[PDB]
Amino acid sequence: SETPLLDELEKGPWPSFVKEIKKTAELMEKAAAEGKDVKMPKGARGLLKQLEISYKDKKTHWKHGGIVSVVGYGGGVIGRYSDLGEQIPEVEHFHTMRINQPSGWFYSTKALRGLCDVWEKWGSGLTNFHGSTGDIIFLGTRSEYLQPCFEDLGNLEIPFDIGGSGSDLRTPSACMGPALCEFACYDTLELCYDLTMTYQDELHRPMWPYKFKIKCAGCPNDCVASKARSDFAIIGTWKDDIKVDQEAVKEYASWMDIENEVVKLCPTGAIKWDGKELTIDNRECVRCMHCINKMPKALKPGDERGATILIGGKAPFVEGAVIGWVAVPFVEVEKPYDEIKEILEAIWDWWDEEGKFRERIGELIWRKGMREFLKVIGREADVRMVKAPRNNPFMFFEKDELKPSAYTEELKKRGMW
Amino acid sequence: SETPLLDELEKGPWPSFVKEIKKTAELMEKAAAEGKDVKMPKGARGLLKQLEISYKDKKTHWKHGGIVSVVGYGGGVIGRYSDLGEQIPEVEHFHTMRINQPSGWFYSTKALRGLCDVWEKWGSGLTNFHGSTGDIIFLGTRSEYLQPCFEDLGNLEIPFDIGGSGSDLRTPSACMGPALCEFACYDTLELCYDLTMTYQDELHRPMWPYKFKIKCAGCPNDCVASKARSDFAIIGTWKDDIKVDQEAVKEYASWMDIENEVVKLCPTGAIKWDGKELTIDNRECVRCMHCINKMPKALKPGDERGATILIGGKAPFVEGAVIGWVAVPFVEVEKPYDEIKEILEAIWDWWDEEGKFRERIGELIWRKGMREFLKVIGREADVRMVKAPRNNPFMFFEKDELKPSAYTEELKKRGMW
Amino acid sequence: EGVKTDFGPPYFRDLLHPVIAKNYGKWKYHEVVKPGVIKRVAESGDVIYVVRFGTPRLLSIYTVRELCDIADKYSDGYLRWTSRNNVEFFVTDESKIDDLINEVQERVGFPCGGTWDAVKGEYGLSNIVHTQGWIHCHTPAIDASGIVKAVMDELYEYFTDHKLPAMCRISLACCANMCGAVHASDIAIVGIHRTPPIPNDEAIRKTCEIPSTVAACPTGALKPDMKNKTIKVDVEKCMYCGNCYTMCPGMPLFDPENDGAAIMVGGKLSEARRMPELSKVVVPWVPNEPPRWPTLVKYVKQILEAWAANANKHERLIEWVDRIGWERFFELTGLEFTQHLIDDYRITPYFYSEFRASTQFKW
Amino acid sequence: EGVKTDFGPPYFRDLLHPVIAKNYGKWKYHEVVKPGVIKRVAESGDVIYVVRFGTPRLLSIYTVRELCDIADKYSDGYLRWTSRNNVEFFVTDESKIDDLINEVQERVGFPCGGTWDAVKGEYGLSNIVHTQGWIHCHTPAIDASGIVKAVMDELYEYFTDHKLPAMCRISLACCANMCGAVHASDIAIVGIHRTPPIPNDEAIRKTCEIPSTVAACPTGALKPDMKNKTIKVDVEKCMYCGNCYTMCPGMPLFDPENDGAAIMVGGKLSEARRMPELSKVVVPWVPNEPPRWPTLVKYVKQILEAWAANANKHERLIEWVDRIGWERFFELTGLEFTQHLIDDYRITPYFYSEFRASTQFKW
Ligand code: SRM
Ligand code: SRM
Ligand code: SRM
Ligand code: SRM
Ligand code: SF4
Ligand code: SF4
Ligand code: SF4
Ligand code: SF4
Ligand code: SF4
Ligand code: SF4
Ligand code: SF4
Ligand code: SF4
Ligand SMILES: [C-]#N
Ligand SMILES: [C-]#N
Ligand SMILES: [C-]#N
Repeated sequence: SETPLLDELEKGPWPSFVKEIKKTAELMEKAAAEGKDVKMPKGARGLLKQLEISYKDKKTHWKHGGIVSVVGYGGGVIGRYSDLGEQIPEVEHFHTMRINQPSGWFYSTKALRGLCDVWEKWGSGLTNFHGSTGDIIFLGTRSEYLQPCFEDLGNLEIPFDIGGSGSDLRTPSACMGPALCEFACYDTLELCYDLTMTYQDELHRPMWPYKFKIKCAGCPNDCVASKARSDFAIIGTWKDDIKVDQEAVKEYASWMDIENEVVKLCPTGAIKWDGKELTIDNRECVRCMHCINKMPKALKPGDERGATILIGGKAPFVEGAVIGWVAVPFVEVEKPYDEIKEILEAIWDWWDEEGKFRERIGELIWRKGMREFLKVIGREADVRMVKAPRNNPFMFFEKDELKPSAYTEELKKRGMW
Repeated sequence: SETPLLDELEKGPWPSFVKEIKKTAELMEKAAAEGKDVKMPKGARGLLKQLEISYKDKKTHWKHGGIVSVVGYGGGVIGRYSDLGEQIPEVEHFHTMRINQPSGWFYSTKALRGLCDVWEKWGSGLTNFHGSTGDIIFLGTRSEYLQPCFEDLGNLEIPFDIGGSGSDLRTPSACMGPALCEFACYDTLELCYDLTMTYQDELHRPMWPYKFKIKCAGCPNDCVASKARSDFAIIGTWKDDIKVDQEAVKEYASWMDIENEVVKLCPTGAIKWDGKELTIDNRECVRCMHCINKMPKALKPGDERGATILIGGKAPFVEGAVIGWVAVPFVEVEKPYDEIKEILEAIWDWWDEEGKFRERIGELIWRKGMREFLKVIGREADVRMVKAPRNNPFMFFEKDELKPSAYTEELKKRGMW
Repeated sequence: EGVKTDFGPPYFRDLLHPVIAKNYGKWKYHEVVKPGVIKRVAESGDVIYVVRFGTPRLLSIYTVRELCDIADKYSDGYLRWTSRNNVEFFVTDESKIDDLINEVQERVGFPCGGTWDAVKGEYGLSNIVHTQGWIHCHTPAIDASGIVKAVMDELYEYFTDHKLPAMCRISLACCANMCGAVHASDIAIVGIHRTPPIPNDEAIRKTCEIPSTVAACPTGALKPDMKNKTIKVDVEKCMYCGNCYTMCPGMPLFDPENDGAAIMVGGKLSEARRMPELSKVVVPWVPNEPPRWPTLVKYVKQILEAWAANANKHERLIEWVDRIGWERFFELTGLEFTQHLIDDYRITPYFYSEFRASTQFKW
Repeated sequence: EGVKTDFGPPYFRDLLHPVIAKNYGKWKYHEVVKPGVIKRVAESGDVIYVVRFGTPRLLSIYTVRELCDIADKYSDGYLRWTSRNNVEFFVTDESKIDDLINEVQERVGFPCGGTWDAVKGEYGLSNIVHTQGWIHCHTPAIDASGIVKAVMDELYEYFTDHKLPAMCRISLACCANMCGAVHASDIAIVGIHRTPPIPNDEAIRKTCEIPSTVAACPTGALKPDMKNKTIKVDVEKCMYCGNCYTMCPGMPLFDPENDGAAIMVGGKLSEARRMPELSKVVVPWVPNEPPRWPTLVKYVKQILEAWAANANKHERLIEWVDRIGWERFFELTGLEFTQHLIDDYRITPYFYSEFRASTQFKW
């Protein structure tokens, strides 16, 4: 019994990853014994064994990796080395390839079979579907294989490029939006592709002070956790009236307790039902989506659609975890998305000039302040950016806001202006 | 007029501070003209003239003061010097003396006449009733008069001591409490008095990193604004059931909209009214006072009374304005108040040992952490101290909480333990 | 023998009205009879009337003596001040209440009022807590007394009657030190500077302890200049708080053209209905324009009238905003939101927002 | 020629099911049929059946190939993955639905479920988002995939049915880098250390950029020792965040015996009914106990079950807590409050608490 601690986790109703690992080693070895062109048939068992030692030791056995990648790109390959390199020769190198996903993780079978064939030949046969940011994760290969593998991907009939890693634009992602969802306020899949295509260089060749992530949600339910895990969350919204089919509300009202399950749950009391007539005061509505989620056969988003842009979303390091905040209350999402692109490009120009090494955009805005950030993107301050006005009087004033005075002339005279 | 700008503020219905200043000037000058023993008859007129020039220039005419005091004290008199000393010699030195008020600002006429007689002899005749901390302000005298003025104050039939200033315990203040108020949960005035007398030395002789202020409120209405303007806010509370006179509730119900003005306004929905019986779920009550405030003939605070201690209250500088936060959910308030005095003395010993120049207690607690603070006052962490548990995993652990290990042995071996 | 010291204030029990001393901690209920008049009923059956009047806080000793004559005539030689600097008399004979009111009004010109009544749900505007301004302080950006007077002349009717639907405190801080609960008022007027200090190197050398002057700056805009034994200011980091001049005479930053007041709103101290709250800037600046400050007084009235016209019974300004939102607040008050109002005071820790700054919690 | 680069992902439009392509951006309503099956009705009156299954996230290519066989047999050569790593099939014929479900179980061993229905108000438990752990990352405090295996074995029954009165997300991160949506999830498991780094001076000289390592420490616990040419760590300032080890191979802080997980609760992403919220720590530390992590699993279940028992329809954990308060949260979930849970992360600015971290505002 090679793997007594891991074996235990092949028991149970939930789909065993251990079984995924063991199924790969078995079928890779069986193939290389058949003369199949399999470069790393030992890799998957190599991993099985290393992870067991990890279970015993209750610690990782991966050490810091040297920087490695493909020719022409600086990101998308993450190097990883096993400190058990001698005992398990076939995991000394075991790098990750991040492979750019189709918007919304939509796939035809062809697409997948082609991915499967390349990785069988050059890799461990292990994958992640999908990585957190969105990319497909080809899990575990060697340095000499990175370049041949990528050339094969690029030569597939359905070709896949490498996703983003490092101080770059990471692979953007999007909820299903209009492919399947009736709540979609803009074509999330198209925007996500257009952005991916538009900034291929910013993605493939890291040049920035840190990483920068974009996610695209169809509506305020935010099905790709864009406000928590991207620096720039493009979330669908609308500006006009929720559309209401009154007899559809009636069919709902025959069996659903709308008073308790809908009216009382609306966070601003905008929505009313009297047994006859559903009324929404769209001036009080904050588009939380609840009533629409409740009654999708009867209630729809307004027709004046676009998105709100939340800025700053990130994990804790260094200055604290961030759910992004209102940067642009409303923006059109219309191909070729020049207004969005204009925003992104100005932030990047500014971030690259002013940012410290490993400063996230959210941390730059906290350091420099919103007046500077708003200037950069060419937008005015708006009450909707804050939950409350400042709780202290310590305001900066632009020098052009001051009344000319003997004092201001003294500042000018000394060059403190 | 010599005072055309200030003369404008003799018009209008609100009683005028300009008339107070001019009344003083006229009558001090007449007193002196009558041969009364008045040391500074021109003081109030000087102040008026200075202020008129200040109204014209839109700036103060006072500069940083000398350090001045009465013999035996280092606090309670604030030097103030005019930049117009040559044009207006009579305000060249114009210091204030803070005079400790009786608890809750209760006076007899004899007490007040003794104060007027002494200030008429030794200073300008202007006063403030009262300074924001609570003290009577004797507004404006000279260095040579401070000691003889204090000697007279101490020789009065009802004598008055100097209050605090500088880096000392300031004069404590108290709401009227049980002298007039049926909501009072402890004897605010008695506590206030006792603290003042217990810590006379701390008050008269500044020895600390900065100021420390105590205020005593009889219940959560906080009518002395303790939580915003004292470091140590002692706020009345109770632990048992709100007392309900059901018949009196029915009387209020005959005219008052209890449902809208009481039931609906309870922060926790603890109180219900069905037209015949008032019900308070006391496990849900958070003792906000609202229902009692609304129905004072029917509802009263419970019998198990004490105080909640709020720590940290202060104006902005340096690290931000503070409304005090929960340090002690409950402490009994019973003469000679040993439990309160124990907490105070522990805090002061720690703050004096660890505090930086001009660091307030709330700032120190921000710097050293709640854990250290709680250890100093010998209390355990309590969920009532927070609005929410921490939003990040960056927790300090005590070395005795760790499991013994090879690693902890390595830390010991190196003296990192 | 030596001069007496460390004797403390007179003991308050000796200065209480006999009826108050007798019924101390033994009250049944209070009842607000009319603006300025609260009836207090003791368990013994004693009844006392506490009659409240507005004062200009600064008093002539001659006023205090007039108030003494009055308290001897109507209040048995007893009186108190309140925590907002109103003055109260104690009347046992209800038929004398109106005689007292009229005599105070005639002799010293102080108005009866400053009260409110939660039971009926009708509120007076009480006195403005304020401080020294140009009368005595060396660090003010604005006057205190002149503004309080100009504001109360305009809102006087709200002091003498119970016209407001909820409690509204107005408070004034002549500089960012506050000296008061100004940071937690429904409407706060706060003196501010808008210009940086200009180091006076000679005065700094002679009189300023440099490392502590430097450590007083919240933004780190000050550095020591060791070469010249003085201090340098990075003007790009300074927000004109004034704290370096508190520390050091060689750091003045007053400009009479650019000093003025910010207007903040939405503070709350009491727990009733809703937790306490720090006030928030809604008007960045208004100039000093003595003696009447018309621009300042105009905005204070505009904000108070908008809240008063739209608030439900008991709904204080911050509670009104809880209901409607700041978007509608800015609209209904006719105020502009600008980037100045977006908070950037970096030093304050977020963890303070997670602490319970309130006595509200469950046992 | 060289080699094709800068070409990007294949185009999504070409990878859509024919019925999905046809009706793109033109749907009427969806309708949750039974757990795991969503009906989707086009405006064009076309009908489509989205059938969801759970995955281990980690997948053999041969499993992917087996899936592809399934996809060709039931789903016209198409499928997708969800933003939580479930896999989805597109059934045009409703009679072939249960067959697909039995064949997926039969071949690849994946469960049908992970769906919820706000309409009835009955929610399933969806897949747990997680990272690499000891499978691939060099900075994990915990495993990911094993703890996920563990938990979902306990709570399996919640995936395949709609057993919950609101949406509850479980998320895991193997270290404080918090590599998913862990920081805003209803229940979150975060790998933590409790021991400081022991500097390895050799490895620092050879392989570390001192100034950047030093500046990476959130608490300033690190100082260059230029003697010596290494880094010093003030242990009183260090809170075991691991960040310095991300920067430098010479700063490990791994103690197999003190490394473990914190449990945080009450994070929320959607706007529905209540603003988004960051997760809060409610259990400071539980140990690694491969293979099943009994204690961790116990506390998670304890918290889920306790909340499920008391929560109203749509009432998510943070909404529960908004209603009952933290005092009551701790009593009902049977957990201890300790000083560990009082926030002391100094660097985060208070002004963040005043920014709108939400799309909810009024026009
Ligand atoms: C591959 C992936 C884990 C997974 O299997 O899901 C991953 C794994 C790593 N992340 Fe990440 N992150 C992954 C998505 C995320 C996300 C979620 C997202 O992107 O949607 C976050 C939170 C959002 C954010 O960026 O803040 C995330 C936040 C981080 C953090 C902290 C960032 C911060 O500013 O606080 C670290 C630190 C760093 O970047 O230096 C990090 C860095 C790392 C490193 C490079 C480890 C390190 O210390 O250098 C990881 C390598 C593991 C390996 O060798 O395989 N990763 N990481 C995730 C990406 C797969 C993909 O490409 O699609
Ligand atoms: C006399 C005085 C205390 C003193 O020792 O001097 C006082 C006395 C009373 N307070 Fe107060 N409060 C006094 C300052 C305060 C202050 C402190 C301040 O403003 O600096 C506040 C905290 C302000 C805040 O919340 O921001 C204060 C917040 C209250 C509350 C809360 C009102 C609310 O709706 O939130 C009540 C309840 C009520 O309205 O009945 C109150 C109620 C009362 C009651 C009714 C209690 C009682 O049972 O007698 C007293 C009569 C007030 C009235 O006019 O209805 N007292 N009260 C204070 C007079 C100030 C003045 O001249 O106007
Ligand atoms: C006299 C009094 C104003 C008044 O007319 O009511 C007063 C007046 C001064 N205050 Fe104060 N403060 C007065 C109560 C307060 C209060 C409220 C309280 O005590 O209830 C506060 C807010 C609570 C607090 O202390 O934080 C207050 C917060 C300050 C601050 C800022 C402290 C901070 O941590 O931010 C300063 C700054 C300093 O201490 O150097 C200060 C400093 C000063 C100075 C000494 C001026 C300065 O910049 O160095 C004032 C003297 C003016 C003069 O010479 O006439 N004063 N000051 C108040 C005390 C009189 C009395 O004994 O009753
Ligand atoms: C399939 C998927 C989209 C995608 O893959 O691109 C999806 C799809 C839908 N989501 Fe979502 N959401 C998906 C991830 C999410 C996640 C993101 C996450 O968990 O990381 C959440 C945000 C989580 C949060 O708020 O913390 C999410 C928040 C919602 C809300 C939340 C309900 C609430 O009370 O807050 C709605 C409303 C609802 O319940 O109908 C929603 C509703 C929906 C609807 C019903 C919308 C529609 O009109 O079809 C979609 C059907 C799902 C269902 O089970 O009813 N979706 N949705 C997502 C993957 C789900 C999975 O279980 O594998
Ligand atoms: S975010 Fe909106 S559009 Fe996108 S899947 Fe979720 S609910 Fe549909
Ligand atoms: S969307 Fe939300 S806020 Fe708007 S009406 Fe519906 S429930 Fe209310
Ligand atoms: S704080 Fe409480 S006890 Fe004191 S006066 Fe106000 S209501 Fe009465
Ligand atoms: S005291 Fe406040 S919380 Fe308690 S029942 Fe009365 S209103 Fe509700
Ligand atoms: S608020 Fe400022 S100006 Fe007014 S007294 Fe206090 S320190 Fe002086
Ligand atoms: S005024 Fe304030 S911010 Fe400006 S330098 Fe002085 S202390 Fe610093
Ligand atoms: S969370 Fe930490 S351990 Fe997990 S993958 Fe990300 S960096 Fe590695
Ligand atoms: S572990 Fe974190 S806190 Fe400790 S030294 Fe390293 S970075 Fe600093
Ligand atoms: C990288 N995350
Ligand atoms: C305080 N004085
Ligand atoms: C403070 N004075």
